[PDB]
Amino acid sequence: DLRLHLLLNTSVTCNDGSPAGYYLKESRGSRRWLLFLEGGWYCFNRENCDSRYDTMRRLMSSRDWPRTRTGTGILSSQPEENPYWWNANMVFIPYCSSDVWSGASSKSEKNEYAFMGALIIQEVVRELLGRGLSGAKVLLLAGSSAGGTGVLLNVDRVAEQLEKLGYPAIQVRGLADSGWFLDNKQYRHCAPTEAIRRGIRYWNGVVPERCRRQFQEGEEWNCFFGYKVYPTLRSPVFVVQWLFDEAQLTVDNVHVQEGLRLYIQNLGRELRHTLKDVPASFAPACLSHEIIIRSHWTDVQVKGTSLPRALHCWDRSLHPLKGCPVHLVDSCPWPHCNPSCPT
Ligand SMILES: O=C(/C=C/C=C/c1ccc2c(c1)OCO2)N1CCCCC1
Ligand SMILES: *[C@@H]1O[C@H](CO)[C@@H](O)[C@H](O)[C@H]1NC(C)=O
Repeated sequence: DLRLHLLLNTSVTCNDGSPAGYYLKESRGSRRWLLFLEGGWYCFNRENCDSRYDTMRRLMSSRDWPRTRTGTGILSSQPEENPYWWNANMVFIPYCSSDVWSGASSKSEKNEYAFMGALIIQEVVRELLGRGLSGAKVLLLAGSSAGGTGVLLNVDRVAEQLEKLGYPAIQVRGLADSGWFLDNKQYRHCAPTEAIRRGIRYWNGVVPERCRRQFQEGEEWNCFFGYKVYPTLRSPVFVVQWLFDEAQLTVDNVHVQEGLRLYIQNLGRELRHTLKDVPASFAPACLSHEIIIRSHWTDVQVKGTSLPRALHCWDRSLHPLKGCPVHLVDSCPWPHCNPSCPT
């Protein structure tokens, strides 16, 4: 089990002003650290954040969090369930800021809610340095769904923070799961581009510096889209993305005749195209919302290679490799054309 620690700097808060936190299981002797960002959509104005507070309060507040959680999938400490990093130090960071991990704004007389996702990540890293992270060789910042987009937004800032604090030997890397979205046309027609544009203003959202300098003021929403922000990043990032992701289809208003068949096939081709120049990637031809912290994450294969194997080959590459591939993108054009897709 992973044990809850609420942040000692109680000014770094969840949406409602309660302290943010992290769950930790230490592994003495290991110099690998895995920090995982939870997902769960977002909210972008007073009215829709008020609704989220009524029926999704654990995503806005720490008041009801449990004292422990069980690590599963890539967060499991059992080699049978996690062939990749079962002996690592494990950290689960709850998503309680509703801002795709981008915010830097406190609750005040002008702000009903605090949006502090970017500061939560920084404060967790700072407090872990005194709990063993100072001795790390690799820090892998991972995350699923909104947490996967959060990895893309924050991995280079973690690297810069550790350099400025005097720890240049820790190698910072990212693993973005299910957070690589397209700003495409909907099948029928608040779209993500508009909702994110409003969210950035409401959250005081921040984006990576090189991407910000390309797109400039008013256009920072572009940096929330993986294919646009990825080429600006300096840290190594492994991208996991279903070709027919259910959250992508939801925002596209897809819930089969010729028009819809062509729409779905074109979506898969577009996603494949955006990954052509991403050297470390795993993209199966499945319709799914399943994520890498699920217990059976080992079961899916692309071209005969599982995700835990691909991640191990990635580790070796950062020391091509015979029989140890890292670029695994399906080419078949319809969901479940890969027989290993989740049931
Ligand atoms: O958190 C999510 C999905 C969140 C999607 C977040 C998101 C959607 C569109 C975007 C974006 C981020 O930036 C670029 O455009 N879940 C979906 C399925 C599993 C439950 C959680
Ligand atoms: C607490 O966090 C806030 C926001 O990141 C920061 O301004 C302040 O310096 C922090 N204080 C300490 C003692 O870490």
